[PDB]
Amino acid sequence: FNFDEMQTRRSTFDNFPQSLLTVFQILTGEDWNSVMYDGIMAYGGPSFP
Amino acid sequence: LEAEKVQAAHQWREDFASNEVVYYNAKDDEPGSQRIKPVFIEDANFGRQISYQHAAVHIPTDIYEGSTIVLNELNWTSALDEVFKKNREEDPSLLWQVFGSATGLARYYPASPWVKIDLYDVRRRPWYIQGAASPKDMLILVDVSGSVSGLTLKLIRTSVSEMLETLSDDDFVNVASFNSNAQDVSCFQHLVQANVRNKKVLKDAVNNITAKGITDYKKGFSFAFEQLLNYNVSRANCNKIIMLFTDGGEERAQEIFNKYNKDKKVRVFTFSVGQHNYDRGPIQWMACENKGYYYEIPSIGAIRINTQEYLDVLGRPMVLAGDKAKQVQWTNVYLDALELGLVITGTLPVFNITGQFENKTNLKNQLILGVMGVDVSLEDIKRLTPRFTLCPNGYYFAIDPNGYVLLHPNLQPKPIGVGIPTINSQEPVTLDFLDAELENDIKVEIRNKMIDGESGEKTFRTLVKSQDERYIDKGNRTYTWTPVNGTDYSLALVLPTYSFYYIKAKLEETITQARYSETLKPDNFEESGYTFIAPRDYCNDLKISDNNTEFLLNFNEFIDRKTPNNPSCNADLI
Amino acid sequence: PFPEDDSNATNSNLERVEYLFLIIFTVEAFLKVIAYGLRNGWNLLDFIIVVVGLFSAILEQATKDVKALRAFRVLRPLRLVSGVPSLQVVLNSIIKAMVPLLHIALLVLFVIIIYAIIGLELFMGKMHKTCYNQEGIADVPAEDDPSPCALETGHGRQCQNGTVCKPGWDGPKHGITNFDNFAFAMLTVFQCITMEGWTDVLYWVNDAVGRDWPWIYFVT
Amino acid sequence: ACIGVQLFKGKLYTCSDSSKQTEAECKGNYITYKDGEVDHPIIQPRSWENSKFDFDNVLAAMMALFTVSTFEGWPELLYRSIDSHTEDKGPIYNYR
Amino acid sequence: DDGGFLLMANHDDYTNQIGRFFGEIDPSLMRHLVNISVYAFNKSYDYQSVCEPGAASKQSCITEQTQYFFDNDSKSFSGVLDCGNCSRIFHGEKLMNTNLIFIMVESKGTCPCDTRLLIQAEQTSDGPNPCDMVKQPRYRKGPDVCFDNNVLEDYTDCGGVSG
Amino acid sequence: FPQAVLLLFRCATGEAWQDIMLACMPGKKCAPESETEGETPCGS
Amino acid sequence: SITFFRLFRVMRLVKLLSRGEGIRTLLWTF
Ligand SMILES: *[C@@H]1O[C@H](CO)[C@@H](O[C@@H]2O[C@H](CO)[C@@H](O[C@@H]3O[C@H](CO)[C@@H](O[C@@H]4O[C@H](CO)[C@@H](O)[C@H](O)[C@H]4NC(C)=O)[C@H](O)[C@H]3NC(C)=O)[C@H](O)[C@H]2NC(C)=O)[C@H](O)[C@H]1NC(C)=O
Ligand SMILES: *[C@@H]1O[C@H](CO)[C@@H](O[C@@H]2O[C@H](CO)[C@@H](O[C@@H]3O[C@H](CO)[C@@H](O)[C@H](O)[C@H]3NC(C)=O)[C@H](O)[C@H]2NC(C)=O)[C@H](O)[C@H]1NC(C)=O
Ligand SMILES: *[C@@H]1O[C@H](CO)[C@@H](O[C@@H]2O[C@H](CO)[C@@H](O)[C@H](O)[C@H]2NC(C)=O)[C@H](O)[C@H]1NC(C)=O
Ligand SMILES: *[C@@H]1O[C@H](CO)[C@@H](O[C@@H]2O[C@H](CO)[C@@H](O)[C@H](O)[C@H]2NC(C)=O)[C@H](O)[C@H]1NC(C)=O
Ligand SMILES: *[C@@H]1O[C@H](CO)[C@@H](O[C@@H]2O[C@H](CO)[C@@H](O)[C@H](O)[C@H]2NC(C)=O)[C@H](O)[C@H]1NC(C)=O
Ligand SMILES: [Ca+2]
Ligand SMILES: [Ca+2]
Repeated sequence: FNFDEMQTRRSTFDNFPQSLLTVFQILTGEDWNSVMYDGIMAYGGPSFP
Repeated sequence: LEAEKVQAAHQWREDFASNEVVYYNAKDDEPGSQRIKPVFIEDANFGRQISYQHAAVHIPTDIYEGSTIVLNELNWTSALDEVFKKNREEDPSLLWQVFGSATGLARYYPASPWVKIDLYDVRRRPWYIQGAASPKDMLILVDVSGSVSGLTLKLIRTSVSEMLETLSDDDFVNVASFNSNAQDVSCFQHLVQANVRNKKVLKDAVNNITAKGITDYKKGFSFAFEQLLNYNVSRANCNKIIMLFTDGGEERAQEIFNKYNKDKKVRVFTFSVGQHNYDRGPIQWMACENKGYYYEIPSIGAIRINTQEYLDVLGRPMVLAGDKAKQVQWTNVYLDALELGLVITGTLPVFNITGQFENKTNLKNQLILGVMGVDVSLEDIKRLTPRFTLCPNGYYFAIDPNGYVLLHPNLQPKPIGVGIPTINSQEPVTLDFLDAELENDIKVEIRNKMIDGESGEKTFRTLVKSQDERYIDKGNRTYTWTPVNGTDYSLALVLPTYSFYYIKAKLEETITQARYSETLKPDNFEESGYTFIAPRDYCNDLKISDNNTEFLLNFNEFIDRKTPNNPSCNADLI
Repeated sequence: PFPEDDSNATNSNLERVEYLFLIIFTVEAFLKVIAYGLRNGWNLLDFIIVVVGLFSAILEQATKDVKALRAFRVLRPLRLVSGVPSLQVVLNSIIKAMVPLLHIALLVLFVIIIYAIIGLELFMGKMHKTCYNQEGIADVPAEDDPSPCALETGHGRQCQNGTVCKPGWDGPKHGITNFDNFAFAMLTVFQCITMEGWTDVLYWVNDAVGRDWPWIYFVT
Repeated sequence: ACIGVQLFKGKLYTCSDSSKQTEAECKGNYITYKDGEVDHPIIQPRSWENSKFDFDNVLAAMMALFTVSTFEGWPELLYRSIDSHTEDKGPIYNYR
Repeated sequence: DDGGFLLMANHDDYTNQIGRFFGEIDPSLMRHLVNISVYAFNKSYDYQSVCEPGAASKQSCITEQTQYFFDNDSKSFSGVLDCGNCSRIFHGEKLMNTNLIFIMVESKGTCPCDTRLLIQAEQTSDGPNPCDMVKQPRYRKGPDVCFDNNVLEDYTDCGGVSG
Repeated sequence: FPQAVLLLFRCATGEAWQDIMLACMPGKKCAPESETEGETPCGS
Repeated sequence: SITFFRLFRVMRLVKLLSRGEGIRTLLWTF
């Protein structure tokens, strides 16, 4: 989750507590699509795999 | 001397409500500080409008005026205006006198308005850096491991480039890297001279690095401590400092520091770059245990201030030397920030000596208040070397220990080029002697003798380039040179043969002089040919405008009108 | 986890102790298999966990995606359920309630498919035109987060400035949110049906096409 | 809300640029670079502002906790409260 | 003339383009002339010049400059220009008490050969290479004053003692 | 009225209502269509 | 052109919902 953009992401999976916070935020359903977009761009992007 | 004494008798008043501070802040057309509207006459010796009644103050954009530190500087430096004015009394032909505070504000005299985006910071200027410390032997260690990939890698690339901008020619630099294995980021493989060209290679090479691998401080620091003990090449034999650009880690590499710099000859400055949760503990330990310092660079906006702050640490030995470390130094030929042309700047540091009567504080008294500076224009130096008594082929030229030309016919007021300019003047005009004219096996011998300082001469035959770069003609030349006594400059006079004698016109009668003037009448050109005149400095009353029609009109109407005595118009040229 | 193969001492120590854990689990599996020749639901999981762990370990030792294969490790905490029946019974009670909701799941799948196809018919690549202030396509000079626009003949949003609407744009969310094909449309419909950022899609469509028709789709 | 007031009483203030850690410092202008480009600087004023929803008093804490309990904008408040350092100061990345 | 610049010709089409380098109209003969040592040259770098930009408003650039001059004092020049499957023989005489040279060569159309053109102009470049230039740096002398490693230095403060 | 109904439906869904509350705070200018002291005295 | 009628082609798929007794009864009762 380290892109060139100036604003570093707060909801990442770097540590265990950070992963717990991100998973809880997804479970509450608040801004889960932003995390999904970051995860998609973490891999190749809007391609098949 | 006045800035030191005046600052000693300062009380550091906290607030400034009742007693204001008055000063002309530049680049303008809040409570706690007043303002001054000056007369701003238009004057010669400057291309702009100036005022002799006070000194102007430049405060950088990212520094807030009205803060306690700035408002105190604006008070005790207000006593410098009298010394600024009285200096010009003893030398009317005097250019900018500027005091650059370690706070960040410059107070220059005479007062003129500042010249888009204003990124001028006094502590980054070449004349300030050369007087704040001694030449160094920097060696930048860049951590290119995996953990720095992303944003914090682009922050290291920008920080290294801004770190190289604080180096000069006298300083020696090299950039390395380490990720489980140390290597050089470029082709230099040892310390280089850190001139304009060399820093372009290191800047381009540090932009091509990539982050991948495992961090290894033991191999990186072993590589750095080995490059600083080379002694096989030319170096500065002065301040040795290691600049570590990393984020964080877990190892202190205690065995390496206790092995290489057991006596602590090498300083280690450590930078922690980016937003991260890695441990900054070991990073702060290498700084304290190696006479270094620790800096945090979390964003682009913090790059400029942090990368220039390491000169505070290097200046501590200078202030402890007392008045021994107070010598006037002259910078390379650069372009003035106030649109004045090619200038060289004197330099003298200012110490903080509060409590020197009791000698008890010595806590912040080991930092310099700032650096003084007076600009000497190159056009003034050309005025001391008249060239109209010798051929067009003859000229003067002056060299400095690095080999660059302080004075030369081929030196021109535009920045020197590096590389090929492709698209998708904060650097000095450093032109070597061997690049100002055609190189030869005898020039290098002469150039070497001038650098160390010794008199002599040599008559020899070389091919010389024409004024237009289209022809080469071979002729005889004689170079005669002597070193300037006080300073470290060598002056030479390229005087060819067939010109050891010149025609000196002599006439004490007006009968011949009067009849020669009518030949230069613009209405008399048809019967005598179209006549031009060379716009030379016959006297300051005349004015040179380069159009050559008014000047010829001005010249002929001047010789008849002005009395033949010519009190302030040298008759040798006329 | 570090980016781009970085590591420290703790990661190496953990990768070393993973061998001890693997040998312990393999010994346990061998002992439990010599007792009887695995048919249990929760023992097959342990068996596949241990075999995938051995496969990943031998691949890591031999080749040196390898690392991606050890994502099976996260299934080991689940085995902690099987150890105590007190959690097992409550887990089975939780699972048994999923059977009645299969009809709801099928209904959701059908409505998602229908709405994805309808949105595919309606908004077919229309979210690809934005305003370019610079004379050319360089850095899409439209604020910080550009929005879709429409041409003069269109009914969408026209930037009444010195900029012009020009195609050649990846999309609103880096080209992820759009009805360009079936997969993208289905993902967008699901992200809207979870009621998280459906107004963003609605406003993007309201900018790419007119504002009067497409509210029916999202509201319904 | 009372517990939240005890925890973050005035700690959620921030300056426009992360360099300044107090209100006295947070004055004047500063330079920010567009899209993280070193060659594109812009002067912007320095502002000392509180959170959108803060825990200054009991009513503000109740408003913030209601907006949290509605699951709206709670990650931003959480990550801003994580950085809360000291009663009257600025934020430190992942302080607590 | 002394510099390889045209001043007169015969086809009356060169004479229209007067004051031009001979290498840009007859590269085959120009390259042969510098080989038979009639026209020396020294290549120099100008570090203060302006060049038009390129794909990757004039900025500073390093330009390589070439200047041509007579090699030797000999005045009688004769030889054959072997351009390949052809034969062109010329004679060159240098005017007395003048910096001019007169040459007599066969026509260009006799042989269908045309080598790359020789240009004497402000050719942009970026040399010399500094990777091997630092191996043998020019002699220089640094300042003799040094200030470091003083005993009374405090150094008790770093950026970590504060926090 | 349709836009107000859409905004209220958005708030009922709970999209960014905590932001519309702040965007409806006092201290806002309003449209030139509605007509001295009118700098930003419009918003309750 | 007009694309209102094209959507009708999709609607036939809803007939596939009237095949399972349980789901049809649940939907109708609700
Ligand atoms: C040359 O050296 C001399 C001494 O060697 C130096 O004079 C000293 O200057 C400092 C200012 O940097 C004075 O500091 C006093 O003590 C503290 C230091 O900050 C202040 O108290 C608070 O400090 C906090 C910082 O944590 C600050 O945020 C706060 O605003 C300060 N004020 C409060 C809370 O009211 C004092 O206010 C400050 N001033 C006093 C006590 O008047 C030293 O007192 C100075 N010492 C002497 C002997 O003069 C001088 O500045 C150096 N020259 C230059 C140009 O810096
Ligand atoms: C830093 O700021 C201080 C605050 O204004 C300045 O202090 C003032 O300097 C004035 C110039 O000398 C003083 O005026 C005279 O001071 C002598 C002292 O012996 C006396 O005659 C009188 O006090 C006064 N004369 C008058 C009023 O006719 C101020 O007294 C003095 N203090 C104030 C104004 O509170 C410093 O001068 C200033 N530093 C510098 C370098 O300018
Ligand atoms: C130059 O550096 C080398 C290695 O960095 C120093 O070590 C010498 O290396 C050369 C060839 O490898 C040999 O002379 C010896 O093997 C090494 N020792 C000595 C004393 O020469 C070398 O000392 C440095 N200086 C010189 C003048 O070579
Ligand atoms: C400038 O031109 C001269 C003449 O062409 C060149 O110097 C010659 O270099 C060759 C090298 O093989 C020598 O054999 C000649 O004796 C040199 N001629 C001289 C010194 O007159 C060279 O191109 C330039 N001279 C320099 C660089 O000193
Ligand atoms: C620079 O200073 C030196 C020494 O001060 C000068 O050397 C003088 O040289 C002349 C002739 O060689 C001697 O007659 C003098 O006796 C020397 N000076 C002394 C003090 O002994 C040198 O001339 C000075 N340079 C210039 C340009 O004047
Ligand atoms: Ca939401
Ligand atoms: Ca690392």
